[PDB]
Amino acid sequence: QTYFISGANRGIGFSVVQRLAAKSGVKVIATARDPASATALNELAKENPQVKVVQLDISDEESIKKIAKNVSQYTDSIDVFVSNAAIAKSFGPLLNTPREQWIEHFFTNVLGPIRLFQELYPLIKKGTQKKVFFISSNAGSLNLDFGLDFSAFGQSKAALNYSTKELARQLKPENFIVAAVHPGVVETKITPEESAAALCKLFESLNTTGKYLSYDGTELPW
Amino acid sequence: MEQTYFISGANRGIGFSVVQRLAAKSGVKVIATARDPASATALNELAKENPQVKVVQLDISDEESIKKIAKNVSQYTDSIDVFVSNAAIAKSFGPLLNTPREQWIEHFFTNVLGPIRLFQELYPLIKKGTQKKVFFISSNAGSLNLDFGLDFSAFGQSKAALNYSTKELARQLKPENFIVAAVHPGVVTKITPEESAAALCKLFESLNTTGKYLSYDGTELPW
Ligand SMILES: NC(=O)C1=CN([C@@H]2O[C@H](COP(=O)(O)OP(=O)(O)OC[C@H]3O[C@@H](n4cnc5c(N)ncnc54)[C@H](OP(=O)(O)O)[C@@H]3O)[C@@H](O)[C@H]2O)C=CC1
Ligand SMILES: NC(=O)C1=CN([C@@H]2O[C@H](COP(=O)(O)OP(=O)(O)OC[C@H]3O[C@@H](n4cnc5c(N)ncnc54)[C@H](OP(=O)(O)O)[C@@H]3O)[C@@H](O)[C@H]2O)C=CC1
Repeated sequence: QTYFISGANRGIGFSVVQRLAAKSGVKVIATARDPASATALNELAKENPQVKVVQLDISDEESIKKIAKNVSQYTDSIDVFVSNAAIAKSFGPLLNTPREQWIEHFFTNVLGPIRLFQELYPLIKKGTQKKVFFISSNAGSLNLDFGLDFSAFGQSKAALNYSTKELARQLKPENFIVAAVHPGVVETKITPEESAAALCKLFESLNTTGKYLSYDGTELPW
Repeated sequence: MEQTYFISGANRGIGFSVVQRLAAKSGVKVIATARDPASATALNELAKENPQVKVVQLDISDEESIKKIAKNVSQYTDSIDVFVSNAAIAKSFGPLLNTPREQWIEHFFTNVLGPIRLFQELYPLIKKGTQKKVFFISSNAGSLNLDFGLDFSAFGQSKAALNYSTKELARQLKPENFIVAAVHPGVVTKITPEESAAALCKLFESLNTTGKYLSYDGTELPW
């Protein structure tokens, strides 16, 4: 079973790859913007050569244009796709959010994942599990009130949520399992190791498409 | 008792019908925008007959046009009572795998960033007015909780993103007594733009509560 994970160099992404590298019969395509600086992940891949380290910047269309061939070097298929790489840089009031923050969150957090999926769709189509996870945020819900504003961050997660919902409908006949997942705050904060563990078991047990899920397996409103 | 309205995309469609409807009311000044005012025949004709209609250039896809809207509107008015972000595009429908990069980008810049930047530039003028009413012309296709059995692709995504930011804005400007709404103007099941405009103008007049997602008939939609 081939897993693909964007942003595997640090955070939850690293913790998810750490966990898969201990699981027998798991090939892992792990991405980093800058693999030669990805010390922890390059070490992970040397001690566990089933872990393949590939370049991806999801903000960079030229990098996304290369991801299908970069993945194609190591596998004929993807079972479980995880769009994890993302940014969270702008919060607070709309009047105080400049153009560049709106633009950056759209390109990195919405366009990136849509283009990434478009490029890797043929490889996912040939796999067995056809499981597709976009790492989202509960802040992206149009129906939760945290007593906070999330500015471009929140808008970006809501935009990708909208398209994830549509993708779930569109791919249901091809028996794809498409989910948006809040990995927790790494609300009580959790360790990347804890988010990873919960995410892993969610990834294995999820059998229906079109869900918006917290890491604990409970549903969120869109 | 004189009210100023700002309507973007006033050269045709709902915007034109809204400006046409406001032009008939006494004591209402209208700042009406067009991408290309020289070719805005019907709107220019309306402005010739009714001097309370001022026509100004605005391209909401264009940061350079948006950077000028505040100073240009200020030649015609010291305040805006009712702001209506109507100018937008609807060019991208159907499945995610068939929607190329440029359609996602165009709907982001035109339908999300444009309205947000336009509001930022015009806020001071709206702050200075009495009604403090802020309308974003959205779509029921932007809802995260409606199913129409249609794919809305970059159009729907853009309406959901603008919806997300509208709801936040309503929270931020509640202590300044702003009324902020996202409004579905109808499908122009279909109605005419003059029917939409009649319903929309009644809605803009009566709404006295912020943070609503409404249809033209004044019923609420789920976000
Ligand atoms: N943490 C939380 O509480 C919650 C967060 N989330 C999501 O969880 C995700 C997990 O991120 P996490 O690693 O834990 O935290 P960080 O944001 O600290 O790290 C983000 C990851 O994304 C990568 N990344 C950033 N920009 C790009 C880019 N342009 N191209 C490619 N990769 C990029 C980073 O690489 P690099 O090291 O080079 O910067 C890194 O792997 C978040 O990215 C977010 O969308 C959602 C809800 C809850
Ligand atoms: N009517 C419906 O059934 C539905 C429509 N809506 C909303 O309805 C509103 C009005 O629709 P309708 O009256 O039929 O519009 P039309 O389709 O007839 O025209 C759209 C308007 O937007 C203007 N516009 C487009 N791009 C720009 C730009 N870059 N800068 C400035 N103005 C621009 C147009 O100008 P130009 O002539 O130069 O193109 C025109 O005034 C829109 O906000 C739309 O999102 C929402 C969903 C459902």
